[PDB]
Amino acid sequence: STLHAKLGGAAAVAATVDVFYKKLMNDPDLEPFFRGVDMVTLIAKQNRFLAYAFGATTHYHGKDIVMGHAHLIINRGLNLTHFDKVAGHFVDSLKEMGVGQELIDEAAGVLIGVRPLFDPERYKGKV
Ligand code: HEM
Repeated sequence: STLHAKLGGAAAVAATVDVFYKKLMNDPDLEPFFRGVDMVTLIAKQNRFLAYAFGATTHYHGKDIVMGHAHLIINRGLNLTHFDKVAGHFVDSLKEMGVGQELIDEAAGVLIGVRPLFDPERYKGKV
């Protein structure tokens, strides 16, 4: 079924995005990566992140994740600890919204699958 049906309805989708967004902005270890990023881009990012975790995207693959984040890994020290914190905030958001365990596991499997793309050892020319 649709993404919004899985997650409790359209209202719940936007609520989940807000929970997840606020967790990132309120985490002192992650907020600096969002400095200077306009809010429309950020809200769109969170929506696509959520859609991707549940296989609701169609034109977004690992290579797109790398091309979208490579500058942070190379020029801003983005690393696996940051990835694991973002991923933890995401599943915490799902739990806080009353999302069940089967959907949590599915999202976790996706996130674990793309974690290796945030390994800085895979990139050259870093700070
Ligand atoms: C599963 C891992 C991730 C996925 C699927 C994902 C998804 C996305 C998407 C879809 C965008 C496009 C935003 C847009 O143009 O509207 C984006 C950009 C961005 N992501 Fe992620 N993200 C992930 C991990 C992370 C992590 C760990 C961070 C650390 C803070 C992060 C920070 C950012 C930033 C700062 C941008 C904007 C870059 C810019 O526009 O200059 N992302 N991400």
